[PDB]
This record gives sequence, structure tokens and C-alpha cells, in this order.
Amino acid sequence: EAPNQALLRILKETEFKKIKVLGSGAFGTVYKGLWIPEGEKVKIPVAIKELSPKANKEILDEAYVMASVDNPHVCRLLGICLTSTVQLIMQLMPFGSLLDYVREHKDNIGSQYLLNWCVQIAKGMNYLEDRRLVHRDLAARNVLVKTPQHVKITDFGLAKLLGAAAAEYHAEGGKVPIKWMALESILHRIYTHQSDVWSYGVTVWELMTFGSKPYDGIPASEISSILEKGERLPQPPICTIDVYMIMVKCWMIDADSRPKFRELIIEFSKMARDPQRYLVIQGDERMHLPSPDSNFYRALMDEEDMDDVVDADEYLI
Ligand SMILES: C=CC(=O)Nc1cccc(Oc2nc(Nc3ccc(N4CCN(C)CC4)cc3OC)ncc2Cl)c1
Repeated sequence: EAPNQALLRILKETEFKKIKVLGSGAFGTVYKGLWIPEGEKVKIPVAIKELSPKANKEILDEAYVMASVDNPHVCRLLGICLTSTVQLIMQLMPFGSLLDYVREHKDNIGSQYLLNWCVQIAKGMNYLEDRRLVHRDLAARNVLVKTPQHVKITDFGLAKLLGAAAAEYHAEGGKVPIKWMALESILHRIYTHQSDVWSYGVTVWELMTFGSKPYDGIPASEISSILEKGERLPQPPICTIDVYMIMVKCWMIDADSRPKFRELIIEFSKMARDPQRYLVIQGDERMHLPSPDSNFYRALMDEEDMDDVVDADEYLI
């Protein structure tokens, strides 16, 4: 109901430079690059998403959503460039997606990092619920890694701002990832913040299995029947019953019986106090993750003079 006074910043194409392709596909191509606001003497590492009329509209809808959120655990939109191909300029998350990260660094990821990631994702989702935003595509796929100690939620291509006095979004026909969806979303295309909680549970299962595919080998058509019988994702080997019970609660058929994101923050925060009591990982105590200075950014951006580099989180309007 409140007016959305978020500012949409229009960027000139000449004040940022593409450096390398990060990903390419039907959705478009994301470039790693530097944004140099003219006259500010700063260089901001950015990800540039480059997008047909229907594709131009969906790009601007995503920009609308990202420009309306401001939280340390939700990805930051810096602005848009109105070229022949509309471009989204976002904060560079140099360590990639959390799904790829847990797969690549499986042998050096301890319980402290896993539980902290669960807290940060829950904080970001709780903020989105405070903003009356339903993500509809929460997954380890769509959590990006700024540093091993700091992750943020991204990919708002499916995200829907709940209209005034609306408790749910009713989709129609759009292709959706079934294996992360709540059962009521599968059967009835009904999406709520509590449906996001279900997807949060699958996301935690992805992390605790170090990036396993949920319901692996099963076609998506069979998924809805599997869940109706009462079958759920198995208990990950490293998970105590304490952690697994939280995931199971996210998968209750009664959406109101699932935990709230503000409660998921609390419960995982308690476990993060004593992480080895709740996740059992061999060699946990001796594991180490990089967490890199100026030398880190010279190699990342393929440029020597990184004296004026500034991360987007320290560049405020
Ligand atoms: C939805 C499909 C898809 O793959 N989208 C995608 C792909 C690449 C980047 C991307 O968006 C971002 N990516 C990043 N960081 C990042 C992501 C992936 C990578 N890698 C690099 C190695 N390999 C190619 C896999 C992808 C590296 C990154 O930083 C160096 N930071 C911010 C954004 Cl907005 C989205």
C-alpha cells in the first residue's frame, strides 16, 4: 500500500567495460565488468546481464524488483543501461553460485559455514517477506557468494510483489522448477511466503548434501505423486536429527504449519553457536576457506591499477 520511492538509476554505456563472459544461454549472457562512474574515482566490480519485445519487458520487471530491495543478504541492482539491448548492472559476486561453490569446495566446507549460510539466506528471505515479495525460485542455484562468509539471494525473474491485500500469487502456465516447489504450488499454482519456506528447505538440503540433485533421476512429472504419498528428501549423512527436523517442517502439507523465516533465523542461529553439535563432518575443525585485498581484485578484473576499487556494498547513493 505504501508508495515505492526506490530510485532507478540509468547508467551510460561508456562508463562500464565488459571483461569476460561469466554465463551464456537462452536467458542471455552475463559479463564480468568494471563500472567507473565518471568523476567519482571509483571502480565497482559488476555483473552485466544483457538480454525481442517480450524479453525487454521481463528484463524491466526484474529491474523493478531488484531496485526495490535493499538488504545485506539480497543481491544489489546498481542500475540499467538503455542500449539497443537493455542491460542490468548488478554487484559482482566473485565466487559464483552457492550450488557450484559447495560442489567445488566440498572437502573444505565445515559446519560453521553451512549453518551461517542457512542463517543468512533466512535473513534475506525474511526481508523479502517484510517487503511482501514472493521469490518463487529460491534454490542453491540462486544464492550467490560474495565471500565464503557472505551470501546473497538473487534471480528475481519469477519474483512477484504481492499486491495490496493479497495473500498469494496465482501463476498461469509459466515454466517452473517442480523439485523446489511446495505441493500446493505444484497442484494449484499458488505461491506464498510459506511456499518460499518449502523451497528454503530444499535449498538447505542442497547445501547439507554438498550440492546433490533433489529427487535425482526422477522425472518432474512423477514428483507431485511422490510428495502426495508422503515421501520426502532423505536425511543427509552429516545432518543430526535436529537439523533434519527443520527441513522436514519446511515440507509440511499444511503451509501454515511450516516454520516462518524469522523462526528459521533463530533456530539456525542457535545451532551456529555450536556447529559441531548439529552437523557431523570429518575433519571439520581443520578446514579453511580463502576469504581474500588489492591483489585479489587485480587478478579478478585482469587489471593492475585497482587502487580505486570499491565493492558495491560500500558505494551508496
Ligand atoms: C540462470 C542461468 C545462469 O547461469 N545465470 C548466470 C550466469 C553467470 C552469472 C550470473 O550472475 C552473476 N554472477 C556473479 N558471479 C559469478 C557467477 C558465476 C561464475 N562462474 C564462472 C565459472 N563458470 C563459468 C561458472 C560460472 C563466476 C562469477 O563471478 C566471477 N555475480 C553476480 C551476478 Cl548477477 C548469472
